[PDB]
Amino acid sequence: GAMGESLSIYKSGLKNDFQDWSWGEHSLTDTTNVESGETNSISFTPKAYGAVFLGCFECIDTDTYNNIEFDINGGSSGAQLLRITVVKNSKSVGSKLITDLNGGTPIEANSWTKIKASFIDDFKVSGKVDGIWIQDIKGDTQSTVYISNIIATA
Ligand code: NA
Repeated sequence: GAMGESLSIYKSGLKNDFQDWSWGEHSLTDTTNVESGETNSISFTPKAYGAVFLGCFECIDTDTYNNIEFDINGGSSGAQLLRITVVKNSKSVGSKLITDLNGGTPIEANSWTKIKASFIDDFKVSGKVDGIWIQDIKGDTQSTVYISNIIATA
């Protein structure tokens, strides 16, 4: 197939053997803010440097997928301060601010925004990736965000 490959990580539920390694307070089965055509989202109240961490040891090979993507809803406030981190060889190897990945715009409140990061361009990483995390960097409690359609893409 000439169409670029894709690998679902969360689509109304964990897919393709991805595991919930999160340490922040969150739910994988939120039904209060859900994209049309989905049934659940991941809700995450960013606080105390917690994170939603979806892992699968060496499951994302950059010889097959160039990017990690997800849809995020800023909830009541939008503009959350979050970092996206890629894990390789069981260690964090690079981070980007979500506002940066969003073209320099804080994520909009009460609406869904596509976030895309290139493994090579944004993280300078290649080879086999073990997971991705979305982490609070404020410490102080931020308004809840919702995450949906997490996918690795060629
Ligand atoms: Na909705």
